[PDB]
Parts: sequence; C-alpha cells; structure tokens
Amino acid sequence: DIKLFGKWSTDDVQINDISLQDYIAVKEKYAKYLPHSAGRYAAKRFRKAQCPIVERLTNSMMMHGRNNGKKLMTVRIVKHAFEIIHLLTGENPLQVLVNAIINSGPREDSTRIGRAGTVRRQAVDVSPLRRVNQAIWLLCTGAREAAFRNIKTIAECLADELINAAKGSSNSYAIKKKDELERVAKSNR
Amino acid sequence: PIKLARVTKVLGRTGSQGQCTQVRVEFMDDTSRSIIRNVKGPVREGDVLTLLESEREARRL
Amino acid sequence: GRVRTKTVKKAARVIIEKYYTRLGNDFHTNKRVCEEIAIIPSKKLRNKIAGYVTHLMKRIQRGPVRGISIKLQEEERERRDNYVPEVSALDQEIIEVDPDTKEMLKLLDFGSLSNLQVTQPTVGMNFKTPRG
RNA sequence: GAGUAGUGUUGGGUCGCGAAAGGCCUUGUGGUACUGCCUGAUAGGGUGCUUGCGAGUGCCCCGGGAGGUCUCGUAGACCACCAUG
RNA sequence: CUCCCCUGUGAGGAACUACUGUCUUCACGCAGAAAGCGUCUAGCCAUGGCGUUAGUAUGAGUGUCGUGCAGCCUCCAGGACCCCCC
RNA sequence: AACGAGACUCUGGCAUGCUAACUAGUUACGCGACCGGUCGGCGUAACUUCUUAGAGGGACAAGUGGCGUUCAGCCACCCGAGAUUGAGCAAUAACAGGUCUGUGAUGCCCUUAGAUGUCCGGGGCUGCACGCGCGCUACACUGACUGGCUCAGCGUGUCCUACGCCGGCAGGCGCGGGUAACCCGUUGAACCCCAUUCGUGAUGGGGAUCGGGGAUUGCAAUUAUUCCCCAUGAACGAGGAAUUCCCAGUAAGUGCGGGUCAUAAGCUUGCGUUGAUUAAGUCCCUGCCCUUUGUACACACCGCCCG
Ligand SMILES: [Mg+2]
Ligand SMILES: [Mg+2]
Repeated sequence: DIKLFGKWSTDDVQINDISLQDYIAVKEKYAKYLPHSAGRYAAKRFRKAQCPIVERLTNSMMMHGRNNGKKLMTVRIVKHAFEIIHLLTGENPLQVLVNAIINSGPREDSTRIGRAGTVRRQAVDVSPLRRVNQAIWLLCTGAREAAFRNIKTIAECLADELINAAKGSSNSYAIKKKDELERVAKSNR
Repeated sequence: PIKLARVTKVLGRTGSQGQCTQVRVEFMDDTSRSIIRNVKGPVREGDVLTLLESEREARRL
Repeated sequence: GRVRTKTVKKAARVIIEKYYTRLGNDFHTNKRVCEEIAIIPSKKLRNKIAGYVTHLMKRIQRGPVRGISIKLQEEERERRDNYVPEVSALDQEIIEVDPDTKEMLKLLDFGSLSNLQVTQPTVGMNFKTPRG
C-alpha cells in the first residue's frame, strides 16, 4: 500500500468541485511516499498539472532568498505540519490541503487596464490551474508573513494558516487576499 | 447565483500586455446558451469555469 | 521550429524522382538506401533527407505530388484515372429541352429526334442580380 | 335560382366580390399535397417567433396517445509639448 | 390546481444532570475594516497606493459559569416534486 | 541558382554490443583483522558492467491519432537514452565607434646631453565636506552557535605538498612523492542531513571603527600588504521615485579551480552541488525591421529654405 510519510492514507480523501477535480493531484495514482520526486513538470505546457499536490505545496515553501536552494527544509516542515494538523482537527491532513486549496483560490480577479500610473481594473474570471497556483501561493506567503517573528515554528504557523484557510475564517492571510480580489471584482464588473 | 461553465473553444488572447484568454462558454446545466468570456491564467479546452456573475458578457480590452 | 532546408527537400525530390522503385515506406530502409544512392556528408543531413524521401512517398501513394514526375506513378495514375460506368451518363431515354433549342435543331433537320422532351419555358424574366 | 339579389372603386368598361328564399329531377367527382400572424383567396403585399447569431425543424381546428431541458454548427469581439545646426 | 419526499425554529414531550459537539460570562494572546479626513502619484484627474481616524468597530478560538443550544418523537411551515404550462 | 540562416566544429545525454588498459578499476581466490559479514588492508589469476576513449551506431516530426487550400507545417499520445544540449564561426555594407598606451606595426609634430632618454632614492596613482556607478554582507526562528554523520568537478604543480615531532592559533622544523588517470588525492569543499545551546531586545542577528600583541612575505610593510588571539563592538528593523537580469539541471543558495600572484580575491574566468515559483503568450511600453505613402532633401532633416 501507498502511505504518505509512512502514516497517512491518500485514497480516502475527497474533492467537492468539478473545476478543481481535474487538476489537484494525489487521489488515484499520483500518491507517493515522499514529496521530492525531482521530476520535470515545467517541461511542457500543463505537464505540471499532474504533479502531486503535496509536492506542489512543498515547492513553494522555498520562495524566499536564503531558503531558496534548500528543498529539504520544506519536506522537513511539511512533515511536522501535517502531523500537527491531525492533532487539531482530527481529520486526514490531506483533506485539509484540499479544502484550503479550494477555499483560498480566487474566483474572479481583476486585470489592469489603462496607461501606466493609472490603475483601472476590469473583472475577469480565474482559470482552474491559475486557481490552484494562486491559492498555494497565498498559502505559503500567509505562512511566511505570519511566521516571520512571532517565534512560531513554520510547522505550527502553516498548520494554523492551513486549517484556518480550510474553515473559511479571516485568520488566514490567504482568505484575506482572496476576499480583496473578489471584492475589487465586485467594484468593477 | 453561482454557476458552472464549459470551454467549447479557445479563440484569441485579449490584453494590453497579452494577459487574458478569450474563451467560449457552454453552460453545464445542459442548456445550449453560448457566451464568450474573459479568463486569466492558462486554459485548455474542456475545462470548467465557476462564474459568480453568470449573466455578464465579454468585452475587448 | 523544425522545418526542412532547401537542401533537404530539393535533395529528397531528386533522389525520389530518379530512384522511386528502390525506396520504401520504412524510414531506416530508405536511410540505408540513401547512404548508397547519393553521397552525403555527416549524419543529421542524411537522416533528414531520408525522412523527407519517406514523407514524400506517404504523400505519393495518396496521389500526384507537385514536385516529382515518375513514369511509375504516371502509369498507376493511368490505371486509377481510367474508369467507366457500365452505361454512359450521356444516355437518357428522355432528355429535356427548351422550345428554342428545338428550333435550332429544326434548322439542322433534327426536329425528328425521338428522345427529346419539350419542357415549358419559364415565364418570369429575372436572370439578373439586384444591384446595390 | 343567377355570377342575378345585395355588396364593393383610380380612369372608365361588356365590371370585381358574391347571397338566400324556394323549388325541381333522381346520387348529387376521384386522386394528392400544405396550414405562424396581419392585410385581400392555399394567390399578391407586410411581418415574425425556435439559441445570442447562421442553418435546420415546427408553428389552422379537434380528440386521444405518449416523449421532453429540439438538433447541428459559431467571434457574436466596437466605449496638443519641442526653435536652431 | 394540488400532494408528500426532504430541508426549518413556529408550538408540545422525553432527554435535559451522565452523553458529546455550538452560542452565553471573565482572563488570554493573534490576525484586523471602513464612511471620512489629509497626502503622494498617473502631463492635468482617484476610480489607486500611503498616512490619520485605531491597533477603534470587529471575528476565529482555549479555559471558566450556563441549568442554555441541541441531537431522539409529532405536527405547523418551507423548499424538491409533480401536475400545469409549453 | 550563390553568400548570409541552417548545415558545420567544439561540449553535455545514450551503448551490460565492439576495441582494450599494472598509470583505472572490477569479479574470483588466497592471507590479515574484529566480532557468516565488515574493512581503501596486502597480494594475484578474471574481465570491461563501473573508470577512461576510440571506432561506429542512434532522431529523421519518426510511429499513431487530431488541426490544416489535408500543403507546409502546428498539437496530443506512444515507441525510446534523447521529440527544446550549451557555445564558436558569422553576408553585401557601412560608423569620420574604441586602439600612437599591446606591437623592432607607422604617416606627421616635438623632444633630443642642466633630454619628454634611461637608470638610482624617496614620495604620488590609495589622498576627503560631496554627487553617480558595478559588487560584496546583512538585517535572524526556512535563523546564529556548538558537537556529530557522510557528498563534488574543473583544473593547477620543480612548485603542489604525504607523514611525523614542536607549536593554544597563525606557524616552524624537518624527513618523503610527483614533469603527473602514477605523487598532493578514494582529491573526506560548503550548504544539506542528526542531536545541542539560544529565546523577539541592537539579543549570541550585524559586524564596521579601533588599542594592544604573536607569525609570515619580502631589499624594503609606517600610509594598518596579508594572516592570527583577545578585547572595541557602530550603521542596519526587508529598503522612496525609478530600474536591472532571467523559462528548466534554468533562476537561486552554496563552496571549489584557473587568471592577476614573492605574499593576495570583496574582482574575473571556469566547476560542481541543493534546486524552484511562473509563462509556452502579446506589441502596451521600449528597441529596431519590413510594406504602403508624401517629399522643393541626395554632403540625404545636423537637409533645405522665406522675409
Ligand atoms: Mg510597439
Ligand atoms: Mg538635389
């Protein structure tokens, strides 16, 4: 059997939306043991649609300068974050990644129109892959800004921001920036 | 109301800087209604878009 | 973007045109055919030219190719073209004709033809397109 | 009966449209299509709906019968600076 | 023009203490808004950023008191249904 | 038809088929050790999978299926080491680009014995109220420290340096190998990995500026050449208007070699290692290209020309 980080179970999780069912990974096959597969998903267009979602959260956690090249910092941090999550909510920690992706992603977003220096935005709507990507961005950035100096472990602070991104609370930096995007979308229309 | 949508065809890319994709929308409610729509980020045919404002139509940027 | 040089296509054109009988629809077949038939330097040239000899054959068996003339495909297109239905399409027991055509035949003393049928003239006159 | 009665009009005409009462003198046609609405005929003249558009398809009246988000395509994109070398 | 499957909070019960999960009240730290008022920037101009309103108005959660909210039974309703209209 | 583009050369990826190796190893068998194995420990036969490097194969949009005047070619999939390897060379033309300072490559000018010559001894290019520029290092919790565990490649060398012994540390002494796949060197490089100490404050983050000492190089170090021990421990709280470089073993982190070099890399030139976010699109901006078009310009708009 295939068990994530040795203690989890991937095949029992669920997806409630049709748009994010075709993109978000780790359901049927793609489920692996460890996040780092060192594969090439940027090789061709939408070939990064199929890589494991946990690896996807993993790749984006190196995103600031000193942490850049070090990938393992993440498969460390993503390790303790899941094991924290299961203690709080008490559900499959890979259900919490699904719900945070689904809720944190924008829906409608604004595209800047005008001349440089004058921002006048018009509302368009997000593509599924773009939804996933922006969502995960928001998750990692929310975790960083929240964890800079509170002296929180990023394990603790990402479990925080993830569970909060899943529940729908305004605690998550993620849900915040989403809510701003949708609201500007409302402003314009 | 929240709605769902299907991608029938990809037409061109609207944008100043070439940002938006201009795509064609079927409704997943089995209705035959056909509306053009602006979408951001990568789109390939067959995908489903969630519309918060479902009666809106596409304009050229 | 992968696109063949003048060298590639010109060479495969003349190679096919001379040697058409020796080539076959397999790649490495004609690859080794061209290592012999012509004299080419390097590799990436050879391989490409052969690829085009092949591609051009897959287009040849479809029908006439714009670039090449072979007596073998002239002969196969002499078979293909030559056809005829059991009876002619020019044979009808009743052929329909306008009164005036009948007049013109009557000048040539053919007003006695059996197969004819005189059909009613069309009453409105509009043969013209409404300008605007 | 009678294309009379009545009714109708741009110029006229040998007119257009078109009844009934009542009788008489013994059957007193078939085949085959369609048909949105308006005007003035199944003609002529306007004008439409079906999916935004383009095709198809259907749209006189009745009875009964069941089967239902009609099918195929699809760009439909539109909101003044500044001399001379 | 209905009837009867599931959703609600309108009334009666068990339960309510033991069961579990949510709203009350107090200590706790964390994110954290705007009407506006000013400023800066788009040649001129806020429909934007940034200051001050204020770390206010707030909301998500942990531990205290509730004799709560409930979950189990009925209807009163509301919606899927049908019909019907096409 | 010809040059330019491509082709080509140089580099990386494929080969359990071939040609072979005591100056590279492997398998096998012995001896050696400590509890059948573990060992860069010591030697003999066995061969090329490893390690090299030659020969030649291999990829041609090839195979299948879609979009295409079914035409080029464009997309998806399979079969596969590879369906995008990175650099060099670069036409007809030109710039009144940089080059008397790289040339025993020069046309002129000046200098020519108190020389604009040259050598000798010192100073100066390094100076400090200020602007503008590459680049280093940081602003800490994905972090600093302290111990522990295992990793590279390109090159350099008559100077690289093995092992001892004295030295807290830099360093001395010595005894050795190599003109190098032989010796440095199983090149035990940095992150990273595992434990430990630190706890949001100018803090152990940051280390400038200094005051003393030891050691090297050199004739010669004061104007600190560098290196090393203690102290001194300042700016710095993710950087305003603007803007730079970049699409896959890539950005980025991190050390390492070559150049300069007696002693020297905050520079350059290479080299591996850990390794992504996002796009496979558009002329908005910037930049040049064509096409149409107007011209009284052709020394070609720095043009022409009117009072
Ligand atoms: Mg432009
Ligand atoms: Mg002239």
